Amino acid sequence: METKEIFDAAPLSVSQFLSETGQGLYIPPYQRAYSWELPKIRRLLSDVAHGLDQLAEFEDSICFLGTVIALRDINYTTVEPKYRSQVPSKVMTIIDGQQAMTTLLLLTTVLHEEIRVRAEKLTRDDEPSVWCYNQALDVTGRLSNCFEEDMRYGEHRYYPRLIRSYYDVWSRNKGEARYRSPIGYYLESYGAYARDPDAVKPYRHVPIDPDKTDGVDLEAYRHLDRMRDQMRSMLRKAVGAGVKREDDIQLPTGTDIGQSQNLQFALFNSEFPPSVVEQLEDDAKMTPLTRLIVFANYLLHRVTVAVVTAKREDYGFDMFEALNTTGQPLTAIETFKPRAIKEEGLDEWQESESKLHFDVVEAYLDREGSSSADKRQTVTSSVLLPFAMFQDGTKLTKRLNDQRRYLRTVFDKDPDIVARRKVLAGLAQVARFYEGPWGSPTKVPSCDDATLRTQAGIALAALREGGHDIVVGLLTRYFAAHRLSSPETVESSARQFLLAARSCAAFYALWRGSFGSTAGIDGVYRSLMTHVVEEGMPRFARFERDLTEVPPVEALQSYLKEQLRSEGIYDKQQWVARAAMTPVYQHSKPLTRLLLLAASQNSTPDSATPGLVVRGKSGLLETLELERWNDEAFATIEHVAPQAPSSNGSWNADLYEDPELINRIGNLTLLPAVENASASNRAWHLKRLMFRALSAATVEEAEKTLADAEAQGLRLGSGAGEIVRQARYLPLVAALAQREEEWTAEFVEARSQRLCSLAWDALTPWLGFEP
Amino acid sequence: METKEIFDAAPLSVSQFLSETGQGLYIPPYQRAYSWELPKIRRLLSDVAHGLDQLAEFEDSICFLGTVIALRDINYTTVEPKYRSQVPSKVMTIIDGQQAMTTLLLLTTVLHEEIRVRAEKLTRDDEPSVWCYNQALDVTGRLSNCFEEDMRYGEHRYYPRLIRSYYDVWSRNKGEARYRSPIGYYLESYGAYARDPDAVKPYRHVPIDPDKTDGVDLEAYRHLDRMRDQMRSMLRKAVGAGVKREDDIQLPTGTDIGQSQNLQFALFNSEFPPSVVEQLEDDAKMTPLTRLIVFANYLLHRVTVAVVTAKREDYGFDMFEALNTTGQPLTAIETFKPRAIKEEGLDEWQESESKLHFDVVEAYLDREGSSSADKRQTVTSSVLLPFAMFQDGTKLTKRLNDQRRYLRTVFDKDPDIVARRKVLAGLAQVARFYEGPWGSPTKVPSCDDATLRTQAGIALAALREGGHDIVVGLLTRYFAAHRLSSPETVESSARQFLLAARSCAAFYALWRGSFGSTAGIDGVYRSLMTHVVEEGMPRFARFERDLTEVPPVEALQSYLKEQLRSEGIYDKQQWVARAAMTPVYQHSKPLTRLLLLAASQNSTPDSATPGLVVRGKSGLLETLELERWNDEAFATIEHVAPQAPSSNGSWNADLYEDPELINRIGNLTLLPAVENASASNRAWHLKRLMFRALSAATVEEAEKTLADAEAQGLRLGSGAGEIVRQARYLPLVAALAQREEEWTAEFVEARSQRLCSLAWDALTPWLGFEP
Amino acid sequence: METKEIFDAAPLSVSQFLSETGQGLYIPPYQRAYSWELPKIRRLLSDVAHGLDQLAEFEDSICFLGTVIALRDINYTTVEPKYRSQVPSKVMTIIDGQQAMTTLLLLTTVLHEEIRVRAEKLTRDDEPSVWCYNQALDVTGRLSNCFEEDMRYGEHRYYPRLIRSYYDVWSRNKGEARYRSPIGYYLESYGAYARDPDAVKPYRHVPIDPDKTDGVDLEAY
Repeated sequence: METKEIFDAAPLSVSQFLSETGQGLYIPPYQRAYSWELPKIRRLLSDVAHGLDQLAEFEDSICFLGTVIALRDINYTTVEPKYRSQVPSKVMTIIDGQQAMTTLLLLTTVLHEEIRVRAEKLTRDDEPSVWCYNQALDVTGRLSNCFEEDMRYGEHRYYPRLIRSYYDVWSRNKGEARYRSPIGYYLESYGAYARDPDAVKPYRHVPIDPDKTDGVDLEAYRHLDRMRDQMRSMLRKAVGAGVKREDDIQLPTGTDIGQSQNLQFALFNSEFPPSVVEQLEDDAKMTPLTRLIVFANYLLHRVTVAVVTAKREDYGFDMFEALNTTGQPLTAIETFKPRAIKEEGLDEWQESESKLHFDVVEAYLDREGSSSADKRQTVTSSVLLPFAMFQDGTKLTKRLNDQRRYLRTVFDKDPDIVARRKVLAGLAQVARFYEGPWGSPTKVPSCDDATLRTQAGIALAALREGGHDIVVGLLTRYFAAHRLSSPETVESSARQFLLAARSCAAFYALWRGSFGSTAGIDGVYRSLMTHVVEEGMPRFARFERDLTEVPPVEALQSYLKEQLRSEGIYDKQQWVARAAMTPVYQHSKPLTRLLLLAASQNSTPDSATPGLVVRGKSGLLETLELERWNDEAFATIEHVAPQAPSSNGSWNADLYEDPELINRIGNLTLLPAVENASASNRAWHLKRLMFRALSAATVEEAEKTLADAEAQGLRLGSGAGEIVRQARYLPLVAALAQREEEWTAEFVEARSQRLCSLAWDALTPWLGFEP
Repeated sequence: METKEIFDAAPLSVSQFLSETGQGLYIPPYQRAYSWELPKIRRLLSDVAHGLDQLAEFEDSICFLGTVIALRDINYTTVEPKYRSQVPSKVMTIIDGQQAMTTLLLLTTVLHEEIRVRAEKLTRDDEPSVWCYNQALDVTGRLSNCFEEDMRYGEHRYYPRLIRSYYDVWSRNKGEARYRSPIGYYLESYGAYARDPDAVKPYRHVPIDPDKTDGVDLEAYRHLDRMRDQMRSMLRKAVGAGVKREDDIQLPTGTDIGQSQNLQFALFNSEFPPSVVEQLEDDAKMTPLTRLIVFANYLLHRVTVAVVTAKREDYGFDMFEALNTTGQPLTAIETFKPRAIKEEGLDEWQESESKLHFDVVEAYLDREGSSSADKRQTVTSSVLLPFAMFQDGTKLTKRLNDQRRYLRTVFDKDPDIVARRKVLAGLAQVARFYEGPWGSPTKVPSCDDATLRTQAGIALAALREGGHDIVVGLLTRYFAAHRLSSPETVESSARQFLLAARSCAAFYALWRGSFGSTAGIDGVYRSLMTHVVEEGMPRFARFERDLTEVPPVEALQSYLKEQLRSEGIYDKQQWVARAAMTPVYQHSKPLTRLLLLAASQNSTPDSATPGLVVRGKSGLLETLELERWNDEAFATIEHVAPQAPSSNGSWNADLYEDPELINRIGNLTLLPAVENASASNRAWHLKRLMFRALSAATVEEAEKTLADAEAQGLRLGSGAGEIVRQARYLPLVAALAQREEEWTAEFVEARSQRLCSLAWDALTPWLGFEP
Repeated sequence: METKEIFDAAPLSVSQFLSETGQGLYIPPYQRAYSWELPKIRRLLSDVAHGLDQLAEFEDSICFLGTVIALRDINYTTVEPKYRSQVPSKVMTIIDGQQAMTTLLLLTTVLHEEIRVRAEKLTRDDEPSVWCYNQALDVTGRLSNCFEEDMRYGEHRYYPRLIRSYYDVWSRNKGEARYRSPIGYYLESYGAYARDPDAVKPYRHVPIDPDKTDGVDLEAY
């Protein structure tokens, strides 16, 4: 008695864990039911998908999957409704991980379904096609004995794994056998479906309680069933179409597989026959299935869980406790500091560039982290992905090992010094960038061009609010060059940077203006940072090379435009066509602010059409100024027609057959003061008056219309907010007080058309338009 | 590649982990410095001490200590400034647990220190004495080769364990060996002290940097040095004096050890010689040693750490991550539901007494827990310690295994059912007490005596604020009988209960009033729930028995009084002597509220001495009503003489010779409206005026004195808060406005004396005083 | 119960085998006496010498020594006249191999003797010579904790390894400790010589029965 067993750990692939010939995984009777909301599931699939994708590169990288701590219940004292007659020969009552475990088994069930049915759609006379048929069969069987295990006799001849006590008893005889838990039921019913002779139809599922089983919540069954089916969908959508939405689950492609030898050996113990690397090179009708098979094999043999087996139940609990108190793993920066202490040069570094740089990074991390520990890591990620754009041009992930690995890779490229401490200077400049124009954008840099300063200042403050960190690469890349240049070429830098800022705002506004989403833009900027620019002169995002240098000022503009062609559309007609019909308030409200501010650039109320607006005053009151983003003069996105009219205060239902109408530009303006809090809103008459208040060019009409609207009750809430003697010029709201008629739907169409045309006119000079 | 090592875990006693003959534990160069603040150290020691204490009971209970994950650095690739000639033959660069480890080594250092020098004070001529010296010798050496290790030649012939990289190189040669980290330095110098012949003094310690080593913080050495010396002091204060403060670290006593066969077998592989159990039974100069020796021997052989070993470093980090994802260990109530599902009677329970009870308990936990997870266990403790008082009479600890154990122990005594499901009715009733009079005390029970209701209501609302949960047993015990009674004996029950509440408030009011602390009270109430009361009629806290029955109504009072004797003092004279001189505001502020509301019970401003108060109005305005605790009429504790007077606003330093003066009754009253928030305070004149304001019995003295004090400025902060036409009677503030003279210390003593006498008068009838 | 331990095998070097911080190797009482006539000893030594010679060439070649099968006597049911007060904490009654083990301990004893005494003839002032003294020192001790083990108090403070039942009781106390078997007595006496200060004379050996011990044959001795 000292280590007298107590406990017992080993690593196992999901295949060797799940498919052990005489085993049952048993959910003991104090566990909650299945929880994991889909986000955890997606992190799950995407971790294994990343492990596999990184297996092509690193031939030994093994991906982990957590721990399961379980009781090797030897005298079956924990299987609480049991038929000892024939309980399985090794039951493992699962103390923790039982959730991950449930998820896994289901994942196998979906993988089995797909690989089977896609494998039957296979033309078995192609030589490669038959290979892919054979290989599918293989994985099919190997997923088969992964979730069920063939006891040899009886009805209910097959046992699941995972079971829950109380609902579900393992047995193979004809009475007496239940599988009524969510996971128990699911595994039974899938398993029986798989054994349908004459099957090959995809899996339906007939959820339970034909008239019974309220020993669980009925809500639990709903959840588990839904989880399984949504992984089924996730995976299905991961090899199929081309919509390729940002998350999804990226597993390597037909060409990827086809050309990675190491992936081939480590998952099929052999090199592919050449006819298959050919058929794969261009997906060719069998590659979705083959991608599903590669992913399935990786899941079997290369995702490994840590299995901790105690012999007594109480030791198991004490173990659970002892492993819940296990320290605070460190950011990839911390675990990487050594590897540059150990290049400067020996250990004698304290007045040595890298220290300074690192001190910078470290300052930022302690400043903006500190508060907790995963806040510290969320900050380290914020300074690490933009850098991965910057000093290399690759999309870094939010998983620890990746930040560790990429940082190793990049630091150990230019194996010298002066080069390596430039690599560190990158990170430093990035943290300082986040301190300058992103803390309070008003610093930007210096330079004259006093319109440029507050114009790129609006660009930044709008890029910050509402995501678009994909840009923080580029801009830091440029923000670097303003501090790295022969004291003469400060002013050149200051301009390039400022223009870049402005151009990235515009392309932001356009790209999300027309489409509904950050659709490609991240990947488009990624291509921008990799693509060859002007023969061999440079590369877009400082890539080795030399920090000060590269690219120019403007190759951004032309490339971004060249892409605004393609699947972008950039003719004001085509563009305003797309953008007039996209709910901008539904997306980012800061996008809609930028767009409204760009559509009211030195603008004036239109007379020919009452309620539109037109330009032409060169410098009336130019709004694309950072002092006017924050300008809480006019700083509220007010819908003309409200989103909520639950009993219809009146209004025109023209506007609501299509619920995206209420959310286009033509339905919004920038209203000072009140939103929906102090004094605001009503139905389109009180709204007309409210706009009519804020538009008068004399107080011998401001006081007058303040009183005009107090009859119906303009002083709503008390006695009107900051509403007595308001000056202030608001061109959109003017020609909105000038429209009587009514709030027709056609009018929002023409209005959003008008505003988009104006904003496009106002901004497209920011990419310097001629394409 | 499937289990290709990846990792490799085992359990080891701290002795087998630390003192393996060729091993060196290495703190790699990215670990933080030594963190562990003293709360965590105290948890560590009490964890092991609890382990020992529970080994006496259960001869097999093995105690854990967490995990250490380390890289078995095989080619010394992580020993970052090294001399391979003689790096140790196995290094274990610790990826996680290194802080746990640092503490562990320090602990061995102190246990070795104490056992060394105390064993020298042994008269070795005495048989038991020599057994003890020998036993000391054994553990001494076995701790020694625990922290350092004998390489066999050269200066620096001895190697530490734990080392930190960069600072510290293991070697044995004469230049070249450094141990300059905090721990490196500590283990070196401590061991050097241990190897001093002609020593046997206790260890002084000379912290580092005779003029150097400023690659670290200088605070690092400070924290660690201090932490060691305080584990030293902790243990010293665990076997030495008799102060026995609430925390300390409880390890078993000479007799405890002396009589537990299992403790001796399991730590000394043999039964003690009887001459030793004899000398031990009554400490006798040698028992502190043997308690320290037994503590160290349990630490050595029965604390077991989980050791996880990777061969690659990145496998180590990925493992660490995979173990930071380790579930949410469950409340002892969850893990106990099964074992009462399986006595009711079989699995057919859904309409079967116990279900009811659990539903109660579960509901309460789900209601007020919920929000988080450690809130859920905190709430499960709040219902389990008082339950442990009710159905048994024991102090449960807040630790998981103890709750599990006690729940199993208690539930399985009377092995029947109706005995057991009564045991469960216990828990349910504790939850319901938490739902009746503790959620809002205004429920109380039914009954007439409508004065009992608000009197016991202030009792409860006063016991709740300011801790004093030790009572929750008793009262629940009673609250059950009010809900379980032959429909006639409801009003009897209802009365017992209400009076019970009052009594506990009174005893509470008294006990912390006279003492400075809840010194005995916990033990006193535990004594009551165990003490035999009236032969074999019942037992004070339902102990098996039968829920409705027991105890009486009033044995509470008699026992509480009988103990108010002993080390209590209860003669009005003696009690006011103690209580006049205990700064009650320093202790629990609800204690001062209870005392002032009892001291102003229909109280009247005293004329004979300007500023005291005297009683006698039987029903003037009686304050001991739950309606008057919340009564934010008079609900602000105002010090007459302020706690803040850093430069003396003027005031009298007579009161500040003793910092406990400012916080006695005689400097406090109950003030309405403002504390120090709206309009408040100043120097003793303005304070006089403020008291004179609220005491006006006419409006033509209310307004007149409102303006009087605005001359000096009563409207402080803006213009006097809720201060215009205030009726409201506060007898204390009048005779505080009736003292001119000055605010002397002699007067504060007299005033606190008077108030204390009065409150004692008001309350001691709540225990039905005659003793 | 299918592999429920039954058995348990591993390789260990003679160092990590012999010098386990808390182990005692016990010759159970049905084993014959020490037999190995000198040719078997000579093979033992030439095997270890050959393995070492073949280590220069093949940097990985590891040399074996046969097998020991032993019972991890956990409740000390086989240590036949025992003082449980202080039996070693882990005994291993050798079921097979006890003769190879007898030889091995004897081998360490003579290697310790030679390296010790030749290292004292070292002029400790010569760089290599001091390199070589230290190195002797290292090995010397690392062979000591190989054959005996320092329980930490009493007379008969040191425990052998290997012991035979009936003859020989591990204890560290002053009555009550016997070592009278051939090997028990040898390792005891050798250990004593080793720990002699002021020695560094080669080992004589003053064999048993100052008047006693015909509980074995005297020929075995």
